Amino acid sequence: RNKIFISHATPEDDDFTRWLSLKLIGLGYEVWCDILFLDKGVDFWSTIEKEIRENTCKFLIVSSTAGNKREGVLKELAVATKVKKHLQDDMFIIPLAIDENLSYDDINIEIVRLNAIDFKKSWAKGLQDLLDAFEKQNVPDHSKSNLLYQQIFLHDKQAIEKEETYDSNWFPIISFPNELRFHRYDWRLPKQFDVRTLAFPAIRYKEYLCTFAWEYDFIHQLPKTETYNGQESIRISTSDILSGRYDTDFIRNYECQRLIVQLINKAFELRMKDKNVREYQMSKTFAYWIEKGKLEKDKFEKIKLVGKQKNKYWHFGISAAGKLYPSPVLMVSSHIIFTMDGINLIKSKSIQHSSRRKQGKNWWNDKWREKLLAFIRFLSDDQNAIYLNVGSEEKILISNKPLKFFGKMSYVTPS
Amino acid sequence: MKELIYIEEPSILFAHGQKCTDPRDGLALFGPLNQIYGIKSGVVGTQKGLQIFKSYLDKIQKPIYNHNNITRPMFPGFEAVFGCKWESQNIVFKEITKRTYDLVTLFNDKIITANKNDEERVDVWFVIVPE
Amino acid sequence: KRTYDLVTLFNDKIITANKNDEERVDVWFVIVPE
Amino acid sequence: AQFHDQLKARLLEHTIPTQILRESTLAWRDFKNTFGAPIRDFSKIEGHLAWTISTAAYYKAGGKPWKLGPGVCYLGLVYKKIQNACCAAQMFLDNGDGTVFKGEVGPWYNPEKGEYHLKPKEAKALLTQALESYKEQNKSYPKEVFIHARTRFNDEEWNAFNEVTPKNTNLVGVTITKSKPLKLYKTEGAFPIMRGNAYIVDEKKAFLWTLGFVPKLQSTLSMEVPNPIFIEINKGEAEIQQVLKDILALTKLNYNACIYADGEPVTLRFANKIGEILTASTEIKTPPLAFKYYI
Amino acid sequence: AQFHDQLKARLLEHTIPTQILRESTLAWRDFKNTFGAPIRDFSKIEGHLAW
RNA sequence: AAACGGCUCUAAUCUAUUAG
DNA sequence: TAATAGATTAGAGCCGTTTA
Ligand SMILES: [Mg+2]
Repeated sequence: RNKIFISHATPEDDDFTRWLSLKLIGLGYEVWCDILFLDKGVDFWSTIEKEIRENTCKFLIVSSTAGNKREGVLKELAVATKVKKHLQDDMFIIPLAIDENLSYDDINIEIVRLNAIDFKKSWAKGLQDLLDAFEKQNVPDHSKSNLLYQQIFLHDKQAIEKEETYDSNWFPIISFPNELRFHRYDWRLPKQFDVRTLAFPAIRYKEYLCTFAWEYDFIHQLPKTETYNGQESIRISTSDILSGRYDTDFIRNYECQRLIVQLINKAFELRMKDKNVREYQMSKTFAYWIEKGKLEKDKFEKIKLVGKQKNKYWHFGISAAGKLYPSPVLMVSSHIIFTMDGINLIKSKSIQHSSRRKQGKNWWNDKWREKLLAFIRFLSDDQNAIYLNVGSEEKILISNKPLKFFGKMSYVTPS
Repeated sequence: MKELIYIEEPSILFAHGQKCTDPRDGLALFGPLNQIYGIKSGVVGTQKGLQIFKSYLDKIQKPIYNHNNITRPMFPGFEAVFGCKWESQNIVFKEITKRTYDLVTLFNDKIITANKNDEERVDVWFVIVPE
Repeated sequence: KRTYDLVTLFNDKIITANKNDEERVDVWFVIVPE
Repeated sequence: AQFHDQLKARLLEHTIPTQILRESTLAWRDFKNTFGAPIRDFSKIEGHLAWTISTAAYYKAGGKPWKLGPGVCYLGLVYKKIQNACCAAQMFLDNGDGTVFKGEVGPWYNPEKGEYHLKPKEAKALLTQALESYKEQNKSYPKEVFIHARTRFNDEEWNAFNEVTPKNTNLVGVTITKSKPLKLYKTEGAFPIMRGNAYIVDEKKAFLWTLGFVPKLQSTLSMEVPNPIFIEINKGEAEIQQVLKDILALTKLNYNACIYADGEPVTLRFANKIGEILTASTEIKTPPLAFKYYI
Repeated sequence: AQFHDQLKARLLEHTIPTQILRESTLAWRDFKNTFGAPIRDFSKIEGHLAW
């Protein structure tokens, strides 16, 4: 009795029936699709007789517009109803509607009452619905077929409508020094002096030294800057240029934002010297990574920032670059710095690349989030901020909490 | 907190007009759009390269499994998916027995002479480069 | 000259189809009118 | 280094679809690292490999594996460093619902060393070539010329585009940038941000997650944490919603591979591939302009 | 006169196997002589023509 | 070069400014 | 012409194969 019988429109509705038939045999169900199983020579209507009446477990109609008015499928359906009455099994017939050009009020009265399984615009989802119906009605290799069955179920996996929250990589600038100051060091500042070696961030622009620091701070390495008149310096409100309403022939808005970005980066580079953390070169910028043995159990706030891998040591490191396009913010980037024994860096870069790839092979979102957050919180001075020394009286605050995001669509995390 | 909007994942249509998202599932379910009757493979390489290509072409026909079939779909087999024959017994083989320029020239001139002079039509030339 | 351009029509049609079009053609059946 | 691209360029004159296969790819088990596992460990990806190769073959034999699901020409142009060579790919829909996914070849040359921008004459030539291709294919001029690139469009080349284009056509310029350091994590689970998320920074610029975790595969298209692609409508007038939808649609047609999706639109990637192939060897007049000869 | 030869020659550089068929060959019945039987009476050789 | 990614290295350009 | 930055851009290589 275990056999699923498929009736359909023979002349012009063969592709769907064929695909469904071989899909059903691939799932393990015995089928009697006529264009695939009707033997040649045999009396076709008597074989339909024997198949529907004797050993048919379930009867499927294909309810396209070609069907529901064709004599063969109508006869097949009527005898299916006869078998339904004899068997007294609920939903012995399972109509399948593929064509979208007929409505539920034009389906023939023989099967209109019973619910047709949706095949209008998704054959795979309709096939999964049919499989679920077969499981519900208990319609009757062990490793090959489950792949196809799970693929049928999984082909339509989408994101569920659930709220999801995310930690970003950016860290916002909480506050800025009120004044960006251009000191007039026409002759006090030596021309060939390197301002990047200055104790506090400052850059040479248009016969001026522009910085966030007081003009009297550059004394230890710039003795001649002493006794400099304060009226020569020109001060601009930082928020004025950040919002972009400041625009002056002396200095353009975009260029002034660029110099503030340079000041933020330079101040970060100076601060990380003080923050008890070693440094490493990328082709672009600096990376700040902590030594092994200088953290308790290599652990800060239940997050391990340095560890071991294949008789080598890895340290989590960060590289920060300030930007002001969306808002005054500082974008971090996470890297792994490899050393031979925890104290001595590995000189050659190729093994650095290989070890970084090997380490990040098994790291994923949660690991990266914990390491980045722990590193930023470790370099922090107070609870919710990190200090950048741009002046003896002015500082730059970078928030410990990244820019949090959230979304209406997400998924179930696989177990 | 800034809201992340959603752009719905687009669906690529397949044979019979059935649209799915993954290439793999749509191909293994409904098959490709147009029917080509087969692939008359041309192979330009050494005898060992031809043997390797033939063995891999035989292996393609039968199903081959990924280590995690849910994460990455299986390959049912070339005839099962694409509906066309790409057998390894119908291979047009061209044996090979400034260095980059002449190395390219070898395979090149082989292919041009095969495409011009030879009668055996080739759908796509599988240049099996040595190592 | 009429022969040259009449040949050119079918010719460049075939070359653009063999060059630009993705669908492969094994042999091009030039259905010449009468 | 230049085996594949130069080989394709040399066969480019007489159209011959070819697929290059390394011996270490087809039979990766035999050739080992001489001290252990094979050099290219393909054990976990074998069937996937057998997927892509087959798909590639099926594409190079004249078969169409999949389509997209009007009036918009997607023109992705990529600049090659040699002088600079702008090579483009175009994608649109015909009247029979088919997706015409040719290139836009006949590379246009900027003599400047680092100016990744088309000169007015070459910009006009590129746009009129793409528009003529669309006109001969769809019998009518496109309603929208979605020109996207990896560079920002300058003013003179945009003016050239806007003067060569005809009326009733609104062409929009998009810039797609990879490796922008917006690593957006997930605090709750151990899995990354799932693909499809878009972060609308401004009305014209946004961060699209064309790659990441996918629910349908229970895994991620990208290892570690996904890198979003920055999508900026620097030139032209269009909605960021529709532009991101278009980019996500274009991230599906990588016929060169059998993968769920790639992180960048396939138009840009294919234009880059054909441009590299063109610049590999000498100049070719009226090249084939079809991807089976390049990818 | 020289359509076939020129057409086959111009495709030699980009090798494209081509077959030229006339409309009076594939469908010979449609073209009469305005007076009766078609110009190219292929009735006795239709099978051979197909061959 | 089956492929897609993450990372690494390197170069160039455009700006603004300063020394040639 | 050199330099010091920041923003774009571009190439090449190199490793892993996407937590069950
Ligand atoms: Mg490929």
